[PDB]
Amino acid sequence: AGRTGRRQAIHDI
Amino acid sequence: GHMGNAAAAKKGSEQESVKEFLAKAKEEFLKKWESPNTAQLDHFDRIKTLGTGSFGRVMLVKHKETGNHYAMKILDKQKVVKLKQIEHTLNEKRILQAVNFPFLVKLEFSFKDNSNLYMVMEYVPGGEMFSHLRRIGRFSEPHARFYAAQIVLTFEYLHSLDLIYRDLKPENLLIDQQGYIQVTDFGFAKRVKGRTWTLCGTPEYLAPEIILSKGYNKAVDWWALGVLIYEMAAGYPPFFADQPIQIYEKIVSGKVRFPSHFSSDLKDLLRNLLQVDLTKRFGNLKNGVNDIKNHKWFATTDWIAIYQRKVEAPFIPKFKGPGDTSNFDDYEEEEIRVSINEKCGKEFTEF
Ligand SMILES: c1cc2c(cc1[C@@H]1CCC[NH2+]1)OCCO2
Repeated sequence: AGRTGRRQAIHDI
Repeated sequence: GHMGNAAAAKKGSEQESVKEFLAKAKEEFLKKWESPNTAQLDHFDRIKTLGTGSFGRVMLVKHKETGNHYAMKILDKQKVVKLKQIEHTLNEKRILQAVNFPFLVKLEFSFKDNSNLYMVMEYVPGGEMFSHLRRIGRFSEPHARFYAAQIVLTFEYLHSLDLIYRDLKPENLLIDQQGYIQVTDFGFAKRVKGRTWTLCGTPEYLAPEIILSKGYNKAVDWWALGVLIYEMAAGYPPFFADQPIQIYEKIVSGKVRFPSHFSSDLKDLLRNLLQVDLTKRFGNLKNGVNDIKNHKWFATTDWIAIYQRKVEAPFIPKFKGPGDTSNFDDYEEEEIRVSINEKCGKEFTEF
């Protein structure tokens, strides 16, 4: 199981 | 050897020609990079939101005077609050104004007001690779390879200019009217002469060295290309979990499993891109990009023909007319509110 929708970038994580 | 006399000489001459091209491309880039408010908001009608992220949104707009359609990225100056968020927005504009390559989206205008920053780019109506991929499931290897080849050439171009891209994923790849790719979203792109240190990107696409808080270089983009090729050919990425922390643990483990339908040539390429050891990762070795371009999986690829856009694309998006948005998903529409008072004027002087 995993993320199937659009994925947001991370800025400092 | 693997190549006969004629093939080996053709490939070497090809590689020298690449060097000649990149040298001219650097000269052209630097002219623009050293010499970077070409419109204003009321010159456009806002039509529809095409995509939305943390700091803003991309809208289809129509230029009032010419009737041309464009994609307008709007960033809320206040929402660009975090330090690395600010610097990143300046990188994005400066890089996009200076680059020129057939698979990179073209910036047409940029401006700012009291509340927002704006970058107006060519509208690419065929939609994101992301939604085509999710709809069909997976691409066949020839189809994936056609898109991959364009990314390899684009990274070879960017990296020759000391630019790292840092956000490869299907969401950021648009399909144009000839079925070729346009890379969008330069929000994390940066000029880096050696290493850089910002922890940024999209979890599923992060190289292990980013996650491990190690200073890193352009090899993170080659790792990301491995993730992208895997996802295009499988329909899901190689490090796949519901929460970012679980994704990171999978990435650093250095374990990848492949669908049984992947060819052995594809698995070999992916093992060499998704390589945690930087002394072994393709794109990061003595031979550079040529280890990728000369790999067996790309043996059928005519690199120059791809660049010249001479290759028949696997898929042409349906085009209903200028300004059609049928190939994009819907998003909630929010007001474009411009405050009476300038916000963050000093922090964005150079934009
Ligand atoms: C849509 C249309 C675009 C665009 C970016 C998008 C969205 C935003 C998030 C990733 N895909 O960049 C400029 C061209 O048109």
